[PDB]
Amino acid sequence: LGTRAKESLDLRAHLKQVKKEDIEKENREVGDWRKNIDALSGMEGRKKKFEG
Amino acid sequence: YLMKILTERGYSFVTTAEREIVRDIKEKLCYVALDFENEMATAASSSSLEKSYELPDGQVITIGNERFRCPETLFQPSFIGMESAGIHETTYNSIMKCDIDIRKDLYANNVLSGGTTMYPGIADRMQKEITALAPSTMKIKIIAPPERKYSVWIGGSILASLSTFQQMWISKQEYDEAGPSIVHRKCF
Repeated sequence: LGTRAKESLDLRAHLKQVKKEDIEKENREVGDWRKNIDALSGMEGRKKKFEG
Repeated sequence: YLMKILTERGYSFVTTAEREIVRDIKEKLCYVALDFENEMATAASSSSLEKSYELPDGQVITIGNERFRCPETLFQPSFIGMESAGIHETTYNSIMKCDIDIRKDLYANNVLSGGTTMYPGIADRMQKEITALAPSTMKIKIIAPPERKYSVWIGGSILASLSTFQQMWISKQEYDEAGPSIVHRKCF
């Protein structure tokens, strides 16, 4: 009984390792970028050129 | 139409020269009413609207409720017998023919131009009408720059001043090779 139980335990151990430890390879992607504001400072242009 | 409704007070303008005088009256006095029925009721009781104007020879005239009835024809073309709907409803129809995903942007960036859109109080009447027609969630904004009359020409100057546009002209040698029908071709 112990042998059969430990067989399944060891079999699932490696699967759990691969599933979980490999998550630590990267988890910062949740972090978003700046997305800064202007605060009425980027108003320094007239209606001179618009195509470029 | 203004020259035709002025006859209801006694002033008759017939000559093709007097059409210019009626045009001057229209430019200087007429305005678009925010709500038509209320203005018709007010002008028929008080006398706070009657503005006078001096003809090129004297004999001042007094315009009553002809002031906002002349430019009202824009929103009710049935006045001059035209069947179609006003400029407040042909814009909404023009929008609804567009695709379903660009209607919000068109609602938010409605632009006015041309001379006749210079009537005092039209940018509010048109917005009220479209807001009545349009769905309640969309925001309706009407761009009415102060330089409305020359808007087309200013845009023409900007377009002619572009470097990218410099090769779209219909060069004379091209016309010599294909005749006047070149304009419908690639050089639009």
